[PDB]
Amino acid sequence: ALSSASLAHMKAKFRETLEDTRDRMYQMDIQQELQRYLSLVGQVYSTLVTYISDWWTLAAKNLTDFAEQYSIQDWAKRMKALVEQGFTVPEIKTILGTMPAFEVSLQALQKATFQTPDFIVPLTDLRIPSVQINFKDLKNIKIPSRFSTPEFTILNTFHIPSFTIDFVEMKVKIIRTIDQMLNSELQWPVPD
Amino acid sequence: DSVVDLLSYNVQGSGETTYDHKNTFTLSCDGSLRHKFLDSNIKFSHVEKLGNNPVSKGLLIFDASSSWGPQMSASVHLDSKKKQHLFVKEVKIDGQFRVSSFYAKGTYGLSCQRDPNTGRLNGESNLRFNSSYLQGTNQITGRYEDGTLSLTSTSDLQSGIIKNTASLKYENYELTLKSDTNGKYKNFATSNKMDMTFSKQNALLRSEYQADYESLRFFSLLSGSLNSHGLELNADILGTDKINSGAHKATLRIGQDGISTSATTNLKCSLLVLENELNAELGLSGASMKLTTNGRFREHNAKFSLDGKAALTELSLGSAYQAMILGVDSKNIFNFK
Repeated sequence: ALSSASLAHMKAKFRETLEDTRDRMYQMDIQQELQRYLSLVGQVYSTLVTYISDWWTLAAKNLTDFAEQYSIQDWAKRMKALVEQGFTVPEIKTILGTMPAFEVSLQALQKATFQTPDFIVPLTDLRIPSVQINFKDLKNIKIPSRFSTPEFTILNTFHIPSFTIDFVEMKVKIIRTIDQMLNSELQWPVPD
Repeated sequence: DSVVDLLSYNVQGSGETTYDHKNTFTLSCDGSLRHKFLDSNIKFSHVEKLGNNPVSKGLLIFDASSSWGPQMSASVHLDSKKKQHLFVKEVKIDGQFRVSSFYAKGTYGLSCQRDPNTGRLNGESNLRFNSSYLQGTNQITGRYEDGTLSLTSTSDLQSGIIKNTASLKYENYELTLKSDTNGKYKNFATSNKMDMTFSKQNALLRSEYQADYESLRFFSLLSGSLNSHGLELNADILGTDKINSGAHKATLRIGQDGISTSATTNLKCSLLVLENELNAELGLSGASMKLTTNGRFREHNAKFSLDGKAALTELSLGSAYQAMILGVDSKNIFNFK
């Protein structure tokens, strides 16, 4: 039933499917998929920035034209002040640290400029500063490949040293699973 | 402020909290309740150094003196320093409380000495509680030398009338827990030593118990172990006394080959003997059973047997029983295939 005259086409098609599947899972790796997702997110972010930049101008022109005929310019000015200016949260002094001042508005989001928190975790060897993040270009920003935990002491009794949690190990494990699955074909079961 | 004593009072409390950017911390929690029935004096110190030499210090001074007889006091001393690089931590906690005639005091002492260079830790703890009608005394010690833990537990229950000692061993990823509990109340010569040990596939299970009350020398044994292929377990229970004796043996074999069990029970009551034996095997070749039980009373006896063989090829069920009861020749032959 699996090796008749009409089954050679099925066998060849399944072999081709296994090869194409292997080609695809050669690509859905850890770092490959991370880079592809970040690049796609950056591209769609830039396209959305352009579209919103056009649409804000168009809507402002429409609102100005409508207000110059119905004497409702006060509401238009209120909306422009509330949207264009937004609100600027100043530097925040907390136990985690000093948060730099940031303005939430429409232009700050158009420019894609994020101030990461500048916090200092006590009893740690690694510090995380306020790193500028650009959302338009994410394929090259904050790429998790090499990560290691800092050494820390809790309750003055539990001292955990540095452990390197690195994505190359998981990528190797995934590739091994890919090879193991590809090497396994589906055939007629054995009598055992 | 008023002409009435009960109306005049004082309630106050300081909520000090200071952080210097030198990674310096300071906490003050003050409390003073000035009243006609209770004179509370609460104050707690806690200062921490988040920079170099992370010394941990904390002092609690609790002074709530009531003006009606109850006098409460307690002090907490938190000592945690970094001796050059060796970490020395000392905990001194005492709670002292009496009202008019009742006494209540439980003292505690903790000492920890850990070597981060070698992973060695030395943990020493002391417990003593004294009351008007209660005595508490416990000690705990442990030796964690980088994976090798040597835990020893012991306590003195009501001046040690009930003795409980425990021993925990975990080395090279092999857990081993040993403990004992004994009782010295009245004739209750109770003594149980529970024991349990672990491995990667097997974990031995043994336990014993002796009641030993007056003339009752009761014993029960539980013996079993676990594998990836089957579960053997054997419960052995012996209740013996001056005249009668309760003897039961439980045998349980479980494996891929078949199900085999043997619950053997015998009783001896002076002029009465009764023994209770079964053979129940359940394998792939069919169910085979055997029942063995005979009634021995004085002279009159009731000998009985029962066999069975449940197999697809053929069923073997035979029965036979005979007795001389009251001089009567009772007998049956019940065999059929």
